[PDB]
Amino acid sequence: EVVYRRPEARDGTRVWELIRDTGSLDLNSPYCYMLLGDYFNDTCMIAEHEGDIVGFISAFRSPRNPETLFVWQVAVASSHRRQGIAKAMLTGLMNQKACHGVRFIETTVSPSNMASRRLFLGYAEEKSIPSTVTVGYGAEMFPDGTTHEDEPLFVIGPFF
Amino acid sequence: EVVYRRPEARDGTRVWELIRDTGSLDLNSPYCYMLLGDYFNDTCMIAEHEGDIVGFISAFRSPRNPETLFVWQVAVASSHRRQGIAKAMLTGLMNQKACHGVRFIETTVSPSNMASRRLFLGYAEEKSIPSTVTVGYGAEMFPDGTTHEDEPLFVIGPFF
Ligand SMILES: CC(C)(COP(=O)(O)OP(=O)(O)OC[C@H]1O[C@@H](n2cnc3c(N)ncnc32)[C@H](O)[C@@H]1OP(=O)(O)O)[C@@H](O)C(=O)NCCC(=O)NCCS
Ligand SMILES: CC(C)(COP(=O)(O)OP(=O)(O)OC[C@H]1O[C@@H](n2cnc3c(N)ncnc32)[C@H](O)[C@@H]1OP(=O)(O)O)[C@@H](O)C(=O)NCCC(=O)NCCS
Repeated sequence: EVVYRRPEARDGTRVWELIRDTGSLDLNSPYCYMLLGDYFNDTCMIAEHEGDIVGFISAFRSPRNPETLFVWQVAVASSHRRQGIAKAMLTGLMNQKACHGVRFIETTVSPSNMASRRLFLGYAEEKSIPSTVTVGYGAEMFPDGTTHEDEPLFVIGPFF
Repeated sequence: EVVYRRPEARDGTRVWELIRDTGSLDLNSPYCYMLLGDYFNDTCMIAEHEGDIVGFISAFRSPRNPETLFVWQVAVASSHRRQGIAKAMLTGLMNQKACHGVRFIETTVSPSNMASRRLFLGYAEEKSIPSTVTVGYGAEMFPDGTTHEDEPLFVIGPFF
């Protein structure tokens, strides 16, 4: 019943609205999500249920180090959380030919974001892949006026 | 007196504030600009004057077609406009080894954005490089609630 597909530029508004409706502090412009759909969609995925976008994942292969897949946004609509949708987006993304050759997954996860931590660490555990945590982007790096949590870096791999 | 350098993740807040202060509808998250500084900085540039960020350009090499450099954001602080700063950012970006092998520059420019149109078309004219305009992202693609201009696609090249 949930379908997993690539986003397209035409999806940018509905992906933006999905992320907007999470309340995320890390919402990008609509234009950004349009561009992802046209230029990065080999490393992104949408989950849709009965026509509604219910999930999104965006990643890029690092320009300098293309064996690194950096996952920079994952979102599932609240009404559809804790049903395995993010896990299926992540697992599906990695199973495609576009991710052949990825040896590390890297992402940031705030200390309070248990859901995301378990998404990534559960994927690593499933595959018996090591994980480490380093400094990422501390709270103090963010603009004054808008409190943000620390964003430590999760490095998952090597996967081969 | 203006210095042209790569952004770093530590610059993300000041780049965000620069773009915020333009009033652009296409402002991304602070986190986005942090990521650009760590992962895309071979295809970005900052202009700084007496320690203040006064300009920014962000681009990526298209994953599917790395001979295409897509320029997705250019901003100069109002007080420093029409002094050649964007032209120097763009020209400097293309002169680096990181852009060796770029054969096309692609970007979107609204019909009313003469400044940006002249930035790009003036760069093409300087180099006697052809340019074409196609459909890009129309106004109707953007979220209801926030009126956006059409974003036609400019394709500049081949440069070789
Ligand atoms: C993170 C998020 C995408 C997870 O989506 P989801 O579809 O609900 O996740 P899943 O159901 O696939 O679960 C993934 C794992 O996390 C666990 N999990 C999920 N939500 C959890 C919660 N609230 N508490 C504890 N564990 C949780 C699951 O048990 C599963 O673990 P497993 O791999 O050991 O089985 C979702 O909570 C979300 O959108 N959060 C807001 C946006 C966000 O913070 N994104 C990440 C930063 S960009
Ligand atoms: C577009 C922008 C970056 C240009 O920066 P800038 O440093 O003022 O531009 P420059 O001084 O380098 O000028 C570039 C060219 O545009 C012309 N130009 C600049 N501003 C102009 C204006 N307001 N009207 C007409 N021509 C203008 C220049 O004469 C020059 O032309 P040339 O190449 O034929 O000599 C700036 O106007 C800006 O930040 N705009 C708001 C953000 C934006 O719209 N960005 C683009 C979309 S992401």
